[PDB]
Amino acid sequence: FVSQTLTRQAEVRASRQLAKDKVNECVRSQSQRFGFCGNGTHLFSLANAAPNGMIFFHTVLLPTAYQTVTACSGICASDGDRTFGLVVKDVQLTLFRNLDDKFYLTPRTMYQPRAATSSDFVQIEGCDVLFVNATEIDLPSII
Amino acid sequence: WFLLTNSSTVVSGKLVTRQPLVVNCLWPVPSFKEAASTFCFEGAGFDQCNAVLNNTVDVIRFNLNFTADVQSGMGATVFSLNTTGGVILEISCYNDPRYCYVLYNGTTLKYLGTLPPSVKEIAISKWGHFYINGYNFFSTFPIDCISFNLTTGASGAFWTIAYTSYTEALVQVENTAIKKVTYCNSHINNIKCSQLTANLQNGFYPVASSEVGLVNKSVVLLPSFFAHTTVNITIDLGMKRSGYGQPIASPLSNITLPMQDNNTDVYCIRSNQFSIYVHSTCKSSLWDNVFNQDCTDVLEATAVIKTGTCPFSFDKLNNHLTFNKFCLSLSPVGANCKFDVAARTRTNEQVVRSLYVIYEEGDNIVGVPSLSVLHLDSCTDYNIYGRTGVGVIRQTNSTLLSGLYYTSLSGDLLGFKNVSDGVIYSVTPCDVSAQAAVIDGAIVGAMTSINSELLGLTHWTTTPNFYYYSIYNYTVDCEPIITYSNIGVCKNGALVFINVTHSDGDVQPISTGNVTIPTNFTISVQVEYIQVYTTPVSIDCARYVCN
Amino acid sequence: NVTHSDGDVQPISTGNVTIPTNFTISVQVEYIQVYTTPVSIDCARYVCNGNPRCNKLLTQYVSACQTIEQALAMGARLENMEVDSMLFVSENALKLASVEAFNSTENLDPIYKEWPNIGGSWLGGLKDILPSHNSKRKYRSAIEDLLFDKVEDYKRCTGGYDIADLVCAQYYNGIMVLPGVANDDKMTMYTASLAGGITLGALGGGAVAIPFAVAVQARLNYVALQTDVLNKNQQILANAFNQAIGNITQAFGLATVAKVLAKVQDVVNTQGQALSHLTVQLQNNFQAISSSISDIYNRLDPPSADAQVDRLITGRLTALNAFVSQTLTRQAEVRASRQLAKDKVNECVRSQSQRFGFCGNGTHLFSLANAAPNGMIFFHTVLLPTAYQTVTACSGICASDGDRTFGLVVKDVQLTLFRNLDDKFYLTPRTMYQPRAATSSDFVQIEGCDVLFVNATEIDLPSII
Amino acid sequence: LANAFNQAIGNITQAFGLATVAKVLAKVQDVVNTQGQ
Amino acid sequence: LGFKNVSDGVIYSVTPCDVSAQAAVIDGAIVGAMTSINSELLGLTHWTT
Amino acid sequence: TAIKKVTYCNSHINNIKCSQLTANLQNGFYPVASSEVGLVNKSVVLLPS
Amino acid sequence: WFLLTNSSTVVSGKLVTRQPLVVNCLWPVPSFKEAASTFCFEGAGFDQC
Ligand SMILES: *[C@@H]1O[C@H](CO)[C@@H](O[C@@H]2O[C@H](CO)[C@@H](O[C@@H]3O[C@H](CO)[C@@H](O)[C@H](O)[C@@H]3O)[C@H](O)[C@H]2NC(C)=O)[C@H](O)[C@H]1NC(C)=O
Ligand SMILES: *[C@@H]1O[C@H](CO)[C@@H](O[C@@H]2O[C@H](CO)[C@@H](O[C@@H]3O[C@H](CO)[C@@H](O)[C@H](O)[C@@H]3O)[C@H](O)[C@H]2NC(C)=O)[C@H](O)[C@H]1NC(C)=O
Ligand SMILES: *[C@@H]1O[C@H](CO)[C@@H](O[C@@H]2O[C@H](CO)[C@@H](O)[C@H](O)[C@H]2NC(C)=O)[C@H](O)[C@H]1NC(C)=O
Ligand SMILES: *[C@@H]1O[C@H](CO)[C@@H](O[C@@H]2O[C@H](CO)[C@@H](O)[C@H](O)[C@H]2NC(C)=O)[C@H](O)[C@H]1NC(C)=O
Ligand SMILES: *[C@@H]1O[C@H](CO)[C@@H](O[C@@H]2O[C@H](CO)[C@@H](O)[C@H](O)[C@H]2NC(C)=O)[C@H](O)[C@H]1NC(C)=O
Ligand SMILES: *[C@@H]1O[C@H](CO)[C@@H](O[C@@H]2O[C@H](CO)[C@@H](O)[C@H](O)[C@H]2NC(C)=O)[C@H](O)[C@H]1NC(C)=O
Ligand SMILES: *[C@@H]1O[C@H](CO)[C@@H](O[C@@H]2O[C@H](CO)[C@@H](O)[C@H](O)[C@H]2NC(C)=O)[C@H](O)[C@H]1NC(C)=O
Ligand SMILES: *[C@@H]1O[C@H](CO)[C@@H](O[C@@H]2O[C@H](CO)[C@@H](O)[C@H](O)[C@H]2NC(C)=O)[C@H](O)[C@H]1NC(C)=O
Ligand SMILES: *[C@@H]1O[C@H](CO)[C@@H](O[C@@H]2O[C@H](CO)[C@@H](O)[C@H](O)[C@H]2NC(C)=O)[C@H](O)[C@H]1NC(C)=O
Ligand SMILES: *[C@@H]1O[C@H](CO)[C@@H](O[C@@H]2O[C@H](CO)[C@@H](O)[C@H](O)[C@H]2NC(C)=O)[C@H](O)[C@H]1NC(C)=O
Ligand SMILES: *[C@@H]1O[C@H](CO)[C@@H](O[C@@H]2O[C@H](CO)[C@@H](O)[C@H](O)[C@H]2NC(C)=O)[C@H](O)[C@H]1NC(C)=O
Ligand SMILES: *[C@@H]1O[C@H](CO)[C@@H](O[C@@H]2O[C@H](CO)[C@@H](O)[C@H](O)[C@H]2NC(C)=O)[C@H](O)[C@H]1NC(C)=O
Ligand SMILES: *[C@@H]1O[C@H](CO)[C@@H](O[C@@H]2O[C@H](CO)[C@@H](O)[C@H](O)[C@H]2NC(C)=O)[C@H](O)[C@H]1NC(C)=O
Ligand SMILES: *[C@@H]1O[C@H](CO)[C@@H](O)[C@H](O)[C@H]1NC(C)=O
Ligand SMILES: *[C@@H]1O[C@H](CO)[C@@H](O)[C@H](O)[C@H]1NC(C)=O
Ligand SMILES: *[C@@H]1O[C@H](CO)[C@@H](O)[C@H](O)[C@H]1NC(C)=O
Ligand SMILES: *[C@@H]1O[C@H](CO)[C@@H](O)[C@H](O)[C@H]1NC(C)=O
Ligand SMILES: *[C@@H]1O[C@H](CO)[C@@H](O)[C@H](O)[C@H]1NC(C)=O
Ligand SMILES: *[C@@H]1O[C@H](CO)[C@@H](O)[C@H](O)[C@H]1NC(C)=O
Ligand SMILES: *[C@@H]1O[C@H](CO)[C@@H](O)[C@H](O)[C@H]1NC(C)=O
Ligand SMILES: *[C@@H]1O[C@H](CO)[C@@H](O)[C@H](O)[C@H]1NC(C)=O
Ligand SMILES: *[C@@H]1O[C@H](CO)[C@@H](O)[C@H](O)[C@H]1NC(C)=O
Ligand SMILES: *[C@@H]1O[C@H](CO)[C@@H](O)[C@H](O)[C@H]1NC(C)=O
Ligand SMILES: *[C@@H]1O[C@H](CO)[C@@H](O)[C@H](O)[C@H]1NC(C)=O
Ligand SMILES: *[C@@H]1O[C@H](CO)[C@@H](O)[C@H](O)[C@H]1NC(C)=O
Ligand SMILES: *[C@@H]1O[C@H](CO)[C@@H](O)[C@H](O)[C@H]1NC(C)=O
Repeated sequence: FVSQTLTRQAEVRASRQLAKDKVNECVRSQSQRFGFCGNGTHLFSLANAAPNGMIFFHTVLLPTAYQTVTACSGICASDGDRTFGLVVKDVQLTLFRNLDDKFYLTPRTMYQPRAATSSDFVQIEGCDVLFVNATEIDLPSII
Repeated sequence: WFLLTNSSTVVSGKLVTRQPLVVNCLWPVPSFKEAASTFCFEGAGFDQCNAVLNNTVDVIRFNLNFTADVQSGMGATVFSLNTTGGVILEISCYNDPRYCYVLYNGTTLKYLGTLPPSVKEIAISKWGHFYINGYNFFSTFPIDCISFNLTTGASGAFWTIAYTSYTEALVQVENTAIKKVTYCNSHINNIKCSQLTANLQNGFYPVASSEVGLVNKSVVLLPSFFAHTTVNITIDLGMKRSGYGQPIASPLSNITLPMQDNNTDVYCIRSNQFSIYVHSTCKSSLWDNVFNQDCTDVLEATAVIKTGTCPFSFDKLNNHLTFNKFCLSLSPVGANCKFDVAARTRTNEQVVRSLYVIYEEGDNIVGVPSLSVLHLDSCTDYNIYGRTGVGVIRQTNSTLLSGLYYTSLSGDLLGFKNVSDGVIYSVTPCDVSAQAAVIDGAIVGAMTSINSELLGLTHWTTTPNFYYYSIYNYTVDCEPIITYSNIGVCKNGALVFINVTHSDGDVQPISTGNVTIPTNFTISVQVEYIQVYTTPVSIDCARYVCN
Repeated sequence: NVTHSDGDVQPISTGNVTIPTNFTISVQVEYIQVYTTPVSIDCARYVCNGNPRCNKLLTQYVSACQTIEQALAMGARLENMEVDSMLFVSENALKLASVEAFNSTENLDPIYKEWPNIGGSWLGGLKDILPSHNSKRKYRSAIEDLLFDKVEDYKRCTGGYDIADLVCAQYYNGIMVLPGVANDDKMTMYTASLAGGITLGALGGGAVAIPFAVAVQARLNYVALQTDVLNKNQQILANAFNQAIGNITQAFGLATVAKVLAKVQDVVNTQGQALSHLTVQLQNNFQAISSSISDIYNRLDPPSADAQVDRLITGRLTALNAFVSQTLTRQAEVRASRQLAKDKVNECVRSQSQRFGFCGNGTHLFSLANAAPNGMIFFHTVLLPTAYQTVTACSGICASDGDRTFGLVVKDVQLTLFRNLDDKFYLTPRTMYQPRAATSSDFVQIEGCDVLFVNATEIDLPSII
Repeated sequence: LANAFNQAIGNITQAFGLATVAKVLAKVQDVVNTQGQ
Repeated sequence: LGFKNVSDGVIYSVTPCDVSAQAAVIDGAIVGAMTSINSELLGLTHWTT
Repeated sequence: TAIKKVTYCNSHINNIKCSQLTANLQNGFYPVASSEVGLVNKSVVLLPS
Repeated sequence: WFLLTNSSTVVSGKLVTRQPLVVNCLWPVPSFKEAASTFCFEGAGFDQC
């Protein structure tokens, strides 16, 4: 009896650590661990008591449809005889060009676009083959 | 109604038990009627029935409030019992509270006690056991017929008499009372009894694919010379009466073995085959030990031999038990075990003598009932080179050069060789395990290895690793209720196979061409349980071990 | 001795510091168990081998069989649900997830017309990880075939065509091994889909692919923003990868490979022995004249035969209870390792983790996975530095305008500020030497200056304020 | 989002009195049964 | 646990004369105990419920 | 093979020490019997005859 | 050559067993020869090896 009891206590100790991590990362904070707080994009968690433990209610965002945009890997710009590239400073954002030919940035988790500005770009020495050529019309808003 | 027990009583809980809950006949008694009749177990009349099942009755139940209103037409006598010796016993209450006694000729044999003011049930089994409120308070000799004449008279109370038989059932008890009875009489009810559950949850349950009983016997033994001996053991029983009149079997009873080597004291099998019989002779005597009278009345006795300390029974020596040596003796010198020789009478069986056995396990000598009879392609009770069991024996086209027989890791026989031509036979079980698919309290199908009808299921289909029997009309696109792995079973018994969940896919960190960004959102709530703590138990070691 | 290393890079921006610069590829391999192989036991048949008389005695122990069967059935049910909720596929990813798909051009998006196929450079390694049609069984990778080669039907058990083998012999004793093939097939599709999705351009519809090298470059930008766009360092990483997989495939057919092989065979050996141990106990005559119930009933009359069978019944129920306890203990063990396997897929394969040291030893770039007996194999591809670049760091900049003095500090705590040979200010991430010129939006203006700050001059000011 | 949430909880509460609910109920009763036995 | 008197139907209960108890030991001495029986034990005379 | 310390099992606290094979108990809770018995009346109940 | 047993026969598997597998002498017999001799266990001739 004692051996079986001690074995189960070790088992539960491990599941307690998991319950504790779930409270601290899903309920008391906003976790950056993909897939941890349920299947989907985590929004918030609530909890209830249960016999010998607890119940977690993971509220997640579920997409029903996707928006297509035309993305750019970077922008190729020039001033006089000097050519250089501009790339997005924040690697988590997608750069795309709107119907107004203006540059926008959007996070990949939700279609929440904002106009791009100069502080969002990093200037580097060259341009890749997938870069889009900038014109005088765009330059004042991106440099 | 109460459960019948020989010892302690269950206050609450579910138990599978053998109880007289089958009703052959129910005889209700009106408020002002005399329940007077004569009942016999071995062929009841069944004329007063409220469905009637015509069979032998095991128990008669009197379900009435034996208050101070219940009177008998026989006066003091409540019951009159006709037992197997032609003997009449009476159960009677007197007012010198009503005190019940067991009587024979007019004198009292036992005092049972007074009747409690709270008696709701009396059951009399044919083996003489009397149950009051479920408890076996007293017993008599086996009963053939019970006479009774019971009435509540002017009280205007009603009651019933039930004629019942024993069966296995799952019974739910609460406060020492029956609340629910489920009979173990169907394919679904057998699962309920096995699971101690009157209401099964949806799922799969292990069952036997079939039952067996009544088979041919198959015997395979290595060839030898036919050399058969009949061994006639004669037992002369000495019977005398004791002061109470019951029989006593004398220690002076004699055992005579067949004669061997002039002397008789000892006898040995010196043949290849043999059969042993016991011939019973009875003589009676007075008290001077003069066994010159015939046995009659009660001093009638049959000589029988019991097992005693031997790893075999005397009566089974006529099967196909084998030995290298086997001797009987009337003197314990070299004996390996002994048999108990007894005088069996109408009731009591008592030991008079011991018979000593000397033996060595082996195969030179075989007992016989009067061989190599093998029954193929059918279920048989076999004895093959000393290995016994039940199964189906088939001829195979395999070849194994070495050995006589082959067994499994569990010790079971898997096959054997015919020494006359090298043919290999395989041996398989007549019945196998199967998984019954149970949905909403019914069997809708089953998983089996044998292509044979089971559990009342007649329709079937063949899948890659099993046969599936069902209620579904087999010669589906339905939702499964119960599932394991990729196998699901639908409400209508249909079997379906289950794929793996599909999704659109993960959004990748691509910013190079056309890309899709999740846009239109809703809410999904997922629920999970995690165990945090156990319920600790503190044990007092000394008290647990030493109460 | 104990392994030596150079040491961890610290968040120091105060003097001379070293930033990892010249990188190659290292591939680490690990095995995690996901599921056990469940066994369903027929209690009555195991204890009472089809004997109607033993079966009656056994009803006195009806609660013992109920507990044994319920415990095993519930364990298997819970495990089944846990696995079904873990494994899934994407139809488009699964279309791309094959060697033949990767070696073709037809599934590639037109803007990549300058690339011959998907992952051409990386194919020399991927070919042994991705599923192939020209393989054993169906749709498995070269490595999976090696693992499974190194390490079921019941219809045939009632045929009577030959003498039964070990599996049918166990079946006859009430021991059924539940199908695990489906879990093997599901795992193969699961891991293949995860790999295929790396190169899947969009989730709208259409197995439209991007190059593997393009997908890899995206992962490099998560490690550190890449500025040397004119430095085609990708061929080097691809070559190192292909060689690493070559050595791993050869090793299976490298300390990490030895560890995987040891763990995988221990899992199969444990399950085998645990169940064979159950069968040997049926030869045990628990102080009885025989271990065979049928032999007892053919030798003794019921008054004595039942006494002998009763000894076997209690002995066998005890052995059977021991089996169940061991089985349940292992299922709990595996449940814990399943959570780890699930976390590894979600954080190493399906996303870019920020947990240091989680996805192998080194700087994580990407992970691939394969199926294995009772679990899966993870291939952790990490960046391994061979040399470091020294820079002279500044803790901050001390600036002045007229009589007002103030400090400028770097807004992003993960970057090192250093001064170049041109006396210009640059910022670089500490994980890779990938410097960019500093600008005004990268600094925070604070009230004072520390003693470790560098004094700015009129030449720098226009670029940092 | 609020409406979708309210409906989801409605279905969960009803289910207790949804594969995730079935899993919770199975695990919770297994814990109490194991300790009892 | 109990029995019936066959003469009148009265039920009797049977309990242990002694039960397990938890002694509270601090710095080598018993300072109290947890018990189901309202009776002095271990030399302890004061109590609360 | 020499005696260094003897604790007698002659008190409520010393009985715990003997049971625990410990001459110096750590703070905590210990299972004990609430009482001892000895010297009692005999009670016999049998069915009438 | 076969393994010698008193009971059941092993179909497959590895076993540690005591068997007459040590060869003191091997006497081959030609296609047309009579293997006629007298053999004693307690001191064999061993002339045809
Ligand atoms: C209370 O205990 C007694 C003895 O321990 C049990 O007595 C036995 O009862 C069974 C079933 O009624 C009798 O079975 C019958 O055996 C004959 C063979 O002689 C067979 O031909 C019949 O078909 C039937 O199977 C058995 O003879 C009897 N033995 C006795 C009188 O000692 C009694 O069953 C137990 N009752 C309860 C409710 O627990
Ligand atoms: C088959 O079973 C028989 C009996 O169960 C075994 O018989 C025994 O065989 C052994 C080894 O050949 C004999 O050992 C010898 O014992 C003498 C002592 O008397 C000793 O001096 C010799 O050096 C040697 O150890 C033993 O006497 C013999 N006993 C008999 C004949 O019953 C037989 O070994 C088993 N054979 C196989 C293949 O399983
Ligand atoms: C997101 O949801 C909105 C609302 O349903 C969609 O907008 C509608 O789209 C249909 C079909 O083209 C039009 O007929 C309606 O007039 C639109 N409504 C409004 C208010 O604009 C939108 O298309 C969805 N977006 C995606 C990517 O699925
Ligand atoms: C059952 O008992 C009653 C007595 O309580 C029997 O009825 C009596 O029978 C005798 C003989 O014929 C008559 O002299 C009495 O006058 C009857 N008494 C009454 C009240 O009528 C009855 O016969 C018995 N039944 C059976 C089947 O024996
Ligand atoms: C073992 O094999 C032998 C040899 O084939 C079987 O003997 C034959 O049985 C057939 C069918 O009755 C007879 O017609 C032959 O004459 C028998 N041959 C001889 C030489 O007797 C034998 O029956 C098989 N043993 C069992 C138990 O089936
Ligand atoms: C994780 O959640 C996603 C939803 O975000 C599930 O994906 C959906 O699955 C259903 C099939 O049951 C499809 O009809 C939907 O079109 C899918 N939607 C999306 C956006 O993929 C996914 O199946 C869940 N994971 C598991 C293991 O069940
Ligand atoms: C991205 O998707 C759009 C579709 O919305 C593509 O646009 C079409 O391109 C073809 C070129 O053959 C034109 O003939 C069509 O008129 C375009 N418009 C529409 C509304 O379909 C676009 O080419 C795709 N581009 C990239 C880089 O992925
Ligand atoms: C983790 O990986 C690092 C490589 O990044 C290992 O460090 C190398 O170890 C070898 C000795 O086997 C040295 O010769 C190299 O110079 C080390 N390189 C660096 C950059 O430190 C490290 O040993 C690995 N960790 C463990 C536990 O083995
Ligand atoms: C950082 O390292 C450089 C070496 O690359 C040091 O530069 C040398 O400093 C000494 C000062 O005694 C000069 O004499 C040398 O000429 C310098 N140049 C070279 C190429 O060695 C520098 O001093 C170190 N500084 C800090 C703050 O760590
Ligand atoms: C990728 O496809 C090419 C063909 O386009 C394969 O190369 C051919 O391999 C066959 C042998 O099976 C040779 O007979 C041909 O001559 C080769 N052709 C060329 C152009 O090299 C190549 O092996 C495939 N690679 C993989 C990993 O499948
Ligand atoms: C195992 O890795 C080694 C590198 O450490 C591989 O050897 C290299 O092979 C390439 C050709 O593909 C040569 O150009 C290099 O010069 C070799 N380097 C060394 C140090 O030998 C080796 O081929 C790999 N093993 C397998 C099976 O691919
Ligand atoms: C990173 O690797 C490059 C290439 O090997 C190194 O650059 C070479 O360094 C040697 C030694 O000073 C010079 O002789 C070569 O001419 C350099 N090659 C080129 C193309 O510049 C570089 O020094 C390494 N950097 C570090 C920090 O180890
Ligand atoms: C379970 O969820 C469904 C939605 O999937 C709920 O049904 C909706 O109920 C609202 C009213 O509150 C209606 O306006 C919607 O049209 C319904 N939708 C569908 C598809 O039927 C359902 O009420 C929820 N169950 C519970 C108990 O709340
Ligand atoms: C940008 O301009 C150059 C000429 O300087 C041209 O070769 C290149 O193709 C242009 N890029 C794009 C995307 O059109
Ligand atoms: C008792 O039964 C016997 C039959 O065995 C019968 O001859 C006898 O008359 C019966 N006696 C009574 C009082 O019923
Ligand atoms: C009953 O007892 C009397 C005593 O007077 C005796 O004469 C008679 O024979 C006995 N009856 C039986 C059946 O033994
Ligand atoms: C005996 O064997 C025959 C086949 O020859 C079969 O038809 C019959 O049913 C069997 N009888 C029994 C009782 O098993
Ligand atoms: C045993 O008795 C029977 C019946 O009287 C007889 O047929 C048989 O021959 C006897 N056996 C011997 C050996 O006398
Ligand atoms: C048995 O034989 C003895 C003589 O040895 C004899 O006195 C006795 O009466 C016999 N017993 C029986 C029951 O025949
Ligand atoms: C016993 O057998 C012997 C021969 O061994 C014979 O001479 C003698 O007459 C026999 N005696 C009896 C009484 O059988
Ligand atoms: C035995 O017969 C079966 C047909 O039922 C056949 O498939 C199998 O190959 C045969 N085996 C041998 C050894 O002849
Ligand atoms: C099963 O389907 C066949 C084909 O339509 C039909 O003839 C048969 O009667 C059906 N059986 C039952 C039980 O419905
Ligand atoms: C998916 O399952 C459905 C039946 O539910 C079946 O029609 C279809 O062929 C299956 N597809 C796969 C991927 O096996
Ligand atoms: C490391 O091990 C080597 C031998 O492999 C030995 O020469 C050296 O002294 C050891 N150094 C340490 C740290 O013990
Ligand atoms: C910055 O200038 C001050 C004088 O205003 C001087 O004391 C200080 O040492 C200078 N800092 C550095 C790094 O030279
Ligand atoms: C016997 O019972 C009486 C109560 O009637 C009680 O006072 C007395 O102490 C008991 N004696 C013993 C030795 O238990």
